[PDB]
Amino acid sequence: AIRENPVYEKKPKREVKKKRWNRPKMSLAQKKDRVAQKKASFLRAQER
RNA sequence: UGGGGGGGCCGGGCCACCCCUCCCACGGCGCGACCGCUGGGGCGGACUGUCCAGUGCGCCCCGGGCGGGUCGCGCCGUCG
Repeated sequence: AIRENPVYEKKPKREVKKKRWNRPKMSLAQKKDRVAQKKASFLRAQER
């Protein structure tokens, strides 16, 4: 069978629904607000 | 006092006067359109924080602000 028909048949391209499965890279503003929030929470916990 | 010294002879254009009016260049002022950046709302969602709060992202809405580049227009100035 191989020697009588070697040509390849590509699988048809599927339409894409565009779902993201990973996690996007966090931004500078987000991480700076995160560190500010952590600092404030630590100060509040020290206050109590 | 024949010699010597002068005025000249007829048309055209231009700049000077006084006014109108083009196109172009340069500067200023103002108006308008096309572009960049920035504060609010809505929708969807992703995330963060040892109180329920907060932060980006994609779409739309934006009233807009700022600024310079292109084009159009009006006005002012040039022994242009």
